[PDB]
Amino acid sequence: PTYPKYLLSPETIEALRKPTFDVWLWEPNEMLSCLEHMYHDLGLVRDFSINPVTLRRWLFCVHDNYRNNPFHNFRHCFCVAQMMYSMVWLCSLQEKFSQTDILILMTAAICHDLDHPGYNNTYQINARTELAVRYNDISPLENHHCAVAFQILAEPECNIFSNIPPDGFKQIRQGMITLILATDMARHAEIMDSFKEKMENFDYSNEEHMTLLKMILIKCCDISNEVRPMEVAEPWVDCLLEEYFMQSDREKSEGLPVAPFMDRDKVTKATAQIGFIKFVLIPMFETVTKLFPMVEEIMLQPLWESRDRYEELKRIDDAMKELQKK
Amino acid sequence: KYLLSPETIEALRKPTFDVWLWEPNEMLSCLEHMYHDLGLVRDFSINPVTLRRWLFCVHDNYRNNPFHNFRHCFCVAQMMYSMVWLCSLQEKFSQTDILILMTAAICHDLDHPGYNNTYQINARTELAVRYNDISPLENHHCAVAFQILAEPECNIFSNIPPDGFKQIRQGMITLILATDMARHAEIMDSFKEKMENFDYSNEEHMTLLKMILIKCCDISNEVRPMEVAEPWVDCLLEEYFMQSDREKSEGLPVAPFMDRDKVTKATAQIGFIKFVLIPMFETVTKLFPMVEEIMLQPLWESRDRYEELKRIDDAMKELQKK
Ligand SMILES: C[C@@H](Nc1nc2c(cnn2C2CCCC2)c(=O)[nH]1)c1ccc(Cl)cc1
Ligand SMILES: C[C@H](Nc1nc2c(cnn2C2CCCC2)c(=O)[nH]1)c1ccc(Cl)cc1
Ligand SMILES: [Mg+2]
Ligand SMILES: [Mg+2]
Ligand SMILES: [Zn+2]
Ligand SMILES: [Zn+2]
Repeated sequence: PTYPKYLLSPETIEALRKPTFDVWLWEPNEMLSCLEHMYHDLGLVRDFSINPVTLRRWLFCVHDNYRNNPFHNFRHCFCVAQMMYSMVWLCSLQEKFSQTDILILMTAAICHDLDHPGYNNTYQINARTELAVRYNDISPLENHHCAVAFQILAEPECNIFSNIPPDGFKQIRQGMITLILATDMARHAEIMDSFKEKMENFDYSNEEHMTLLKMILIKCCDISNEVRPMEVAEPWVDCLLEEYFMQSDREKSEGLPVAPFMDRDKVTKATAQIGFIKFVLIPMFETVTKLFPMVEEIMLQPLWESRDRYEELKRIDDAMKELQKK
Repeated sequence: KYLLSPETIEALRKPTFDVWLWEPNEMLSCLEHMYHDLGLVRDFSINPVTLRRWLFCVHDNYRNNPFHNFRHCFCVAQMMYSMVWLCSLQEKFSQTDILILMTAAICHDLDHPGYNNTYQINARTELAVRYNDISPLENHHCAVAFQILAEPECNIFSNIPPDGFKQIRQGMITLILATDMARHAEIMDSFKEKMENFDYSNEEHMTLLKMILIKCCDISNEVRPMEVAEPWVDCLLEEYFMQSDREKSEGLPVAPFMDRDKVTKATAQIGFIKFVLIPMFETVTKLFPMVEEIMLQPLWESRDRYEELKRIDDAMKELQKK
């Protein structure tokens, strides 16, 4: 017969390995089954004796702890994990990384924006929120995401690590913390600089080199929307701006500072994306390409096309503005 | 009692001050005096009644641990106060820096639970999970400090402009987080690097000096006269043995240095004085030579005395073996 949606077809299973996967086609249950499959498919269930039922419960609790923000929601979580999954296959990461490292990457990706409130660190700090006070202005959101991740994993019915020895858990915990804290965009230039420094002579034996690579990998997946095919990427920009404009409106309403790049009166879809693609995305992916040359064709290529497309869209926008004042 | 005599007010400026004489209310009075005396009430328009409520609230948020209690908080703040005079810190530091040093010293162990970071992390406590194994205690003390200051009737900074508040907040956070002894060798190395060519106008150099100062004050019990210092060691062991007892009956690792069956008063202090305190104050002395006679001197005497005590302890164990 026709099988229910939460039973994934073999065509989906195949497409899921690839950064072209249409993240918009699927509802929560289907995405949850996708994530479940990734853990089996990567041999993490096997190698860490993950109780398959616990794995399902864990993913449900994770889902429940993402909020319905326009951008930072469960689907974003899914995108980031699915891109990590894609990159494992694209870059043959199982040749370079231990199974513990693959587990860290994947689990960090799923958990990295848990309970995001839809207002970024600058709002937290300037508004002196409970979170900013709790974390002393030090990456309040990312600290909170990581805290919630391990609150969940401490509930015995969600503890996918229950059959891992304590030493393994400590290693996994520390790695996940490093990775989730690395997603604070305030630290972007710092982290890129450290990574570029190691790239002068990269060493897969060197644990510090590998820690930085993993930080770069999760950072890549986190902001990877523009790597996806245009029709998959475009809607995310509207989601982003909806969330960002919600924050700038609120900051105006409360007399707090407003960042120009988030201002509803100054931002267009094109200006939101151009500099971000050219100066954040492209250079980051360029450095990764040096270790994984296959990344150029699969991920740099769509970024170049998206850059050109948004640059053209800005010319059109500018000409249209000029026309109504000439 | 509530009113401090002139003798007390005077004695308060020196590291010989007998911290054990006084009850909470008099200690509160001493701390209040320090804020007036240092010019902090004047220069930051601190409301005089708010200052007293703030101190009362602070006191309320210290717990009755054997060691990490309100009197420890008083000792650290009183030693900071003493170092301001000894080292003439008001010639080197702005009043904003003095306020940061003093306020951080008062707040730096707020709501300490009586079990250190190693316990928090190994036992996967609520605090360790909240703070991701990153200096959980020190992050907590800091959070509680600004929860207190967020209460309007406790807000001694309510008349500082926002820019000033942010500067103070950042400074206090840095200093309180710097008290995590896990970072001791790191912070010492950073400071000794700057001490290669120290520069009072370099903000990065001054941040490290302030971190070293609050650190000096936090672990300064043994600088005090023997009769004042010795009882702190009993308190220390009492608190630490509590933890190692608990770690043993929960199956968690126990550090030999806190092991009730392995530790003596003397073995707890000799190594600490020799390889932690003395070297730290030696580096500080290079900036402030007056520190040598007032602070390194008692450390040398304490070291020698505990090494003598150890010989008797050892002789006693020779009479007990079988
Ligand atoms: C306007 C915004 N553009 C943008 N921001 C993006 C994207 C993906 N993730 N992010 C942000 C969301 C939180 C942080 C990364 C994206 O595709 N575009 C933007 C954000 C930061 C900078 Cl530095 C410049 C532009
Ligand atoms: C090595 C350490 N000794 C020690 N530790 C001290 C002192 C003052 N503060 N502290 C520690 C309390 C945590 C910041 C260091 C002190 O005078 N001696 C120690 C030995 C045995 C036990 Cl049981 C506990 C501590
Ligand atoms: Mg985030
Ligand atoms: Mg402390
Ligand atoms: Zn994210
Ligand atoms: Zn202390």
